[PDB]
Amino acid sequence: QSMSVKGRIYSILKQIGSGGSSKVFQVLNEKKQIYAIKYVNLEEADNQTLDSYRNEIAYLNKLQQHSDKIIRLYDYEITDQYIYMVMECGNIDLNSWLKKKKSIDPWERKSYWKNMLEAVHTIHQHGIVHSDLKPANFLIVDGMLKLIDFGIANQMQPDVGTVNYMPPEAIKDMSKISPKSDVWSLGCILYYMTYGKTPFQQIINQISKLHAIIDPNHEIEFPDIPEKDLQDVLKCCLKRDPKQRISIPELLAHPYVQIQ
Ligand SMILES: CC(C)(C)Nc1nc(Nc2ccc(C(N)=O)cc2)cc(N)c1C#N
Repeated sequence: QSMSVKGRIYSILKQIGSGGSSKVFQVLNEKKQIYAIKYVNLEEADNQTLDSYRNEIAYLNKLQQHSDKIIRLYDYEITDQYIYMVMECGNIDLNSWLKKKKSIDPWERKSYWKNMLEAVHTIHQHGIVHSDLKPANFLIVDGMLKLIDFGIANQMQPDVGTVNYMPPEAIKDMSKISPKSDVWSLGCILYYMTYGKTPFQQIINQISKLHAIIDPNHEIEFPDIPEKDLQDVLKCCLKRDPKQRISIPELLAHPYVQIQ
């Protein structure tokens, strides 16, 4: 079982993600080089849905020159029936890697954080706010994290979604979503790389989980650790108030990423 994209042929090794009317496959070209092909079935896409895919593609295609911490997009084919995107495959997504992992070499954790910062700082320079960041949005390639998608088209699962990394102001927006919203979620991803759990992962009830995320007087456990800088990045990312929340440009000058 194989497929053609802009003439080149690729044989499916296996499937690695899905969601809505799309699939991601690990495939090989004729030289047995490996890629990930995303397949979108356009059969039932509404004009809004369609336009969100076109847009996501335009920007991904564009932003590749601007950072190497953004997934490679080699080619794509778009008809009225389907889309194929030929991308870089990498090794695995960050959500999978975390679950198959007890603890993380702190040097590797700070390396991963730098990459995440860089990729999101890039999409923000072009006016894009992801607003739904999770570990699944990042790919591990040669020891580097790369951002896989921009939040514009609908989300993929590697293989129910998740509510842990969701920022406060998204929930009170019920305007209002800014770049600081991404800092909350990057915050929850680092929190989890540090303290082996997302901030509210214990509290399995869902209504209550959203309650705790907005609740100013619910407070967050910051178990004391050697890296006091790391400690301070987490506290600054996780300010429930966004005007008080650290920015990405600030985060990039924080001692946690800059010192020693
Ligand atoms: C993460 C998800 C939604 C599946 N999408 C992707 N994944 C990729 N690489 C990958 C490899 C291996 C595993 C794995 N867990 O074995 C996962 C993921 C590469 C990609 N270019 C995309 C996309 N689009």
